[PDB]
Formats: sequence, structure tokens, C-alpha cells
Amino acid sequence: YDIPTMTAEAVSLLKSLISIPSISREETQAADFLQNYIEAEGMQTGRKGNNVWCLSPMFDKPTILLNSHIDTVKPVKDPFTPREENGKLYGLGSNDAGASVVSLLQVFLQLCRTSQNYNLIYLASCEEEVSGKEGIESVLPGLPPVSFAIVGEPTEMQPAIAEKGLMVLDVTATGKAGHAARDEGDNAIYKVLNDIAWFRDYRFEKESPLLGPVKMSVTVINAGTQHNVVPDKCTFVVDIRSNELYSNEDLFAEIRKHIACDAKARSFRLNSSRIDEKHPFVQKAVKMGRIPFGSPTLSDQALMSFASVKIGPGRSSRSHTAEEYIMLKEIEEAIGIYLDLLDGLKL
Amino acid sequence: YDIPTMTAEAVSLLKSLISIPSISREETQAADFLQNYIEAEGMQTGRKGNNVWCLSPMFDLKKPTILLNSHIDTVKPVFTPREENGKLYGLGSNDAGASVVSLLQVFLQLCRTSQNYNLIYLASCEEEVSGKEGIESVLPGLPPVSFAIVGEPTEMQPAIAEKGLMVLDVTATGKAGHAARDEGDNAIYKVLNDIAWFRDYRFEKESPLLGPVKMSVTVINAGTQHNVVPDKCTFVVDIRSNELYSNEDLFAEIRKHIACDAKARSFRLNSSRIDEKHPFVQKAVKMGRIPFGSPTLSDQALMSFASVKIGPGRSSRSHTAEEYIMLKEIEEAIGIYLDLLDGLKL
Ligand SMILES: [Cl-]
Ligand SMILES: [Cl-]
Ligand SMILES: [Cl-]
Ligand SMILES: [Cl-]
Ligand SMILES: [Cl-]
Ligand SMILES: [Cl-]
Repeated sequence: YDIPTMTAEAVSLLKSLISIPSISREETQAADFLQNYIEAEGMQTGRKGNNVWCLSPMFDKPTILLNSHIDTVKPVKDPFTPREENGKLYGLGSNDAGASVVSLLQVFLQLCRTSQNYNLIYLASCEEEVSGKEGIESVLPGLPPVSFAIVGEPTEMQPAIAEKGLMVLDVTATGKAGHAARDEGDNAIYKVLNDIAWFRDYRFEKESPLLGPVKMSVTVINAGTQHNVVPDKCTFVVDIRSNELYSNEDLFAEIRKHIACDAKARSFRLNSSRIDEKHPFVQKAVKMGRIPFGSPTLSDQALMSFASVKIGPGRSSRSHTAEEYIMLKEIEEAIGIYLDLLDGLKL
Repeated sequence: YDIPTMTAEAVSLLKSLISIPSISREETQAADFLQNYIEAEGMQTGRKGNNVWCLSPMFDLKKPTILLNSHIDTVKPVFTPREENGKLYGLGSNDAGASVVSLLQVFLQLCRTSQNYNLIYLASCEEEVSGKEGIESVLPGLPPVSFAIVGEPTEMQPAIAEKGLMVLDVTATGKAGHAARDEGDNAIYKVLNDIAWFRDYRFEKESPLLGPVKMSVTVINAGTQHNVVPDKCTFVVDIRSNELYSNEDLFAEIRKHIACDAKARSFRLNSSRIDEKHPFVQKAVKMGRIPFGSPTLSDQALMSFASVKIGPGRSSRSHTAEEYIMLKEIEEAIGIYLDLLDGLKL
């Protein structure tokens, strides 16, 4: 396989992508450029919103989905004009997750000219950064059944075989009005003090070797208006991160048995992910010296019910950061590693 | 003394004052009128801002001085005086024009008699908002005050104790970071034990007149987005002392228990007290008056010397729609004030 030519082409397509603003929900022009780029490779695409896909020829055999996102986080030097400096390509969305988008497509295109035991689907999803309803969630029900998926996010090409989920809970304590200088009222602030300590100290029974215990964090609180008015109402927000041993639904039910104050989940759908260690892909990865781990960062894996693994070029620490960059050498390395894992893989 | 004549003159001045709008900080015209009135009575006045005072004749520093005080400002309407059912309506009639007019008549009469003490009459402004241009601006400039009488609606019963006010802002400081990672320092978790402490602690000294120091945590705020560990959390504490502590005494104890940066908006609105064995108090009790403790702030809070709060009307009427004062209340006040002060061996 011609790695240097795939790398040189992946890098030019990424410069184009960095130059096109593609913040969550305002990704139309980037999606245009992507679709029109693939079309020029003799491939017939599919589209829904700013989500673009491409099925392999002669399908339906197990199917492997190759996926990453084209939306970016808002900025914050340089704007989004690409710049190269002694091996580094600077740009918003270069590390998270552009580098993965350009590598997987080059790999998809090369593998479409080889004889494999599986069908292959490429997907450039949108609204990943805000967990948006018109992202990946809107496309899965139309595509053919997915047997296995690779999600491209920066993991220094290490296989993330477990990923924490996300659930946000709004809790409200209702007290009673009064004069603070008198013997009147029910203080809504006092009512939530034990609740907050419980959120910080409670440990769910099942603990994961890869993600440790379920994590819960009280990160926003509000109550009261002026100093001589009894606070009637108090609201707080809990950010909850399941391990792969629990659903968001299992956690909410447990929590409602210990907390008396009204509590509501904003959603239950962004669950944790898991893939069995004997899975053929995990097994070939390990035989190639890769070290499987568990990721604390949410991705498009959370909207996938089928088995998946998170593995892509770049590093976590550069994401959502000033002067974000990807190394030309990391893209070269990613393409070659992706090719070795997939070529001759039997599910 | 001619009590009926004094009463008609006091009631006549009260009408003229009600008609002049004097919302806190905007009492210039009401103070102009009042200054002129006092000058026309043949008394030389003193003035600073909208505070008007005058001193008894032959004032000497070898005798003790009693200060008579009330305020000319009023709260915003909830001003044309009407009379109906032996009762005078208008903004500032109960709180506190009725004391203003009564104390002035009492002052002008005692100034023509021989007493063991000197007198100062003071009409202060900005009381309702405890403003800096009010009584706080005047006191350091006057001669020494042995004790003062503050005229507020107490039904001519003496308030010998008054609560103070202190507001505290406490801030916990942490460190930001990602909530799903092993990062940051949560500023909200830092304040949990503190808030329980403010609600459960009881100061050692309780008053029979005001009960114990009261503290309440009434406002809390922290955080912005769910995935970011909060690095700041601020809350507010409303604290009302009894007469057995200054606000600084309360702050020093609080700081021994709370590590988080805590800052008072001010210490200056302290509790007040006058000893039960003070001669004025003993005279009142002898006349069948019943001393009590008031939970309501007044200009007493800015006086470091001993004081008693006693005036015509009832506090239930203050700050209310259709404010009034019974004419019989001005008449009674004048006579009670004169039985108390006339011949008092200070
Ligand atoms: Cl997501
Ligand atoms: Cl109040
Ligand atoms: Cl952060
Ligand atoms: Cl998040
Ligand atoms: Cl201060
Ligand atoms: Cl005393």
C-alpha cells in the first residue's frame, strides 16, 4: 500500500477542511466540500443533514462502519488558516477530529480495491460536540445493520475498549417563603446539604477494571435573591458518568430511592460503551502491541448500541485548546495501523 | 406647661411637614422649612447637609447633655394631610414626624426652665437607608452626649435594647477542570460544613429582652456548565445581634470557625442598649411604663453612647398604606416626655 501518497492526500484534504468553519450545527459548507470531494473519487454518496456516507460495492456479509465527526468546537495566534511548523499542522479541528476523518476515508478508499470478508461503510457525522439530535442518531435507522464500528477520536492510536456515558440531572428543593429576621419559612438551601454530600460520597457496587467506579459531580447551584428573604427554592445540577457496567436508567432508579427532592434527567440516551476482549479486532490489536484502555471522554459511541472501539490519531490534551495541532507523522502512522488491523480481518 | 397649646402647634407643624415630599436623600425642602421654623421661635440653628440641630442656651461642658433625636426622611409612597375620626393621615405621620414635632415642643419648653443637664435637639436625614450623609455625618462634630432619646413609634413604651444588622459574603475558592476526569477542586463541596455551622451555632450570651443572636444563610450561587468543576461558590449570611455583642465581636467568633474568605459589608449598624438602673429608665418604670427590646433598626444603631427609643404611635403603622397618627397620641407623648425629663437628676 502506498502510505506516503495517502498521507500527502489526507493532509491536503485536512487543510481544506480547517479553512472551512464547521462549528456544531453550522457545518453545511464543510459537508458540501466533503461530499463533492468523495463524489470525485467515483463513489456514490448518501446524505442526511450534514451527515455524509458511502457504502462499499457488492454488499450484504458482516458490515464494519468507519466513523468520525466533521463539526468543531467554537474557537478558544491564528484564526482557522492552516499553518505548518517543523512537522505540525495547526488548525481548529485538526486533532479533534479532522485527522481521524481524513485517515479513515483514505483507508476506506484503499480497502474498496481489496477483497475482504466484510462490507464497509464510511460515515462523516455532525453535531458530535453538542450531542445533537440531527447528528449520527438520525442516520443509523436508515443504514443497513452494523456488526462492528471504529470511532475516530484522538487516542494516540490506542484502542479505547470502554467509554463512560453522560447523564445530567436537575434537582429542585422546594421550601417556604418568609422574613429572614423572623421565625418564618422553610429554607430550601438547608434541605439540599445532605443530598449534595450523598452525591459526592455514594459508590455504586459494580466497579470496572477500565473505568473504575460510577462518578457523580455537583457542579452548579442556585438559590435566593436578597439577604433578608428566606430562600424558597434551590436548584442544583449533577453531572453523572456511568461505567460500562450500568445503564443511565439503572443509575436514575437507584438515585430516586435515596433523594427525596424532585429530580429529572435531561436524557437517558448517552450511555457507556463496551466491547468484549476476545473480539477479533481487540485481539489483533493486542497481538500488534497495542494496549487497550478505558476512555472517560464521551463520543459518537454513546449513540451506538452495536459493538465498537474508539481509536484515532492525535492526543486528548490538544482537543478544545488554543493552537490545536496534529503531527504529519501521526496521520502517516494512523493510516498504516488502520490498514494492518482491518486487512484480512474475519468477524 | 400649656399642653393643649403645645399640642396644637406640634400638630400644625406635622401637617406642613407631611405636605413636603422628603423621601430619603431628597429632604432639602423639608429641612429648609424646619430650619426656618426653629429660627422664627428665636433659636439659633446648626446644619450639615439636611441634618438640622440646635443647642440649649447657656450650654456648659461641666454638666451632662441629653440628645433628643428623630428623622425627617420618609420611605417612598406605598403627601397631602387629611384629618378624620380624631386621626391625621399622611406619609411620615407615624414614622416619624409625630416624634419630630413632639420632641421639638418639649425642647422649646425645657429651654426656658432650669435643669441639671444641657439639651441638643437634632432632626437627622437618610435614616430609612442608614445613609452616610445622615446622623453618621453629624455626631463626631457635636459636643459630648451623656445619653439620647430616639423618637420612633413605640406607643411611649421605652425600648431599652435594639438588635443590630450585619451582612456577610463568604467565598470558597477551588480549581476548574473536567468533571469526567480526575481534575479540579469543587468549591461547592467546600461550603457544606460552613452552612450547617451558621444554622446550628448558638452564641453563648442570650438576652432576656431580645433572645439570642440570629444567623441565616439566604443566598447561594456557583457554576456555569455541568461538565466544569466550579472554582468559586459564594453565599450570603444575614446576622442580627442581641445587645450583648458588637458586630465585630460576632465576626471574630465566626472567623475562628469558617476558613473560607468572609467579608462583612460593614460593622457599623450595631445593637444598642441602656442599663435598667439608668435614672431615665427608673423614672419610666416608676410611672408604670414597661421597658422592652425592639427588633427594628433606627438611628440608635449609629450612636456609640447610651440611648432609649421612645415615641408616639405604633410600629404596625409605619411603611403602610394610609399612614396615620392619633392626635391624642401627640398630646399624651408631650406630657409623658415632660414628666420624664423635668427635674431628672442625670
Ligand atoms: Cl455525542
Ligand atoms: Cl425581614
Ligand atoms: Cl476545564
Ligand atoms: Cl460533556
Ligand atoms: Cl468592613
Ligand atoms: Cl447606660
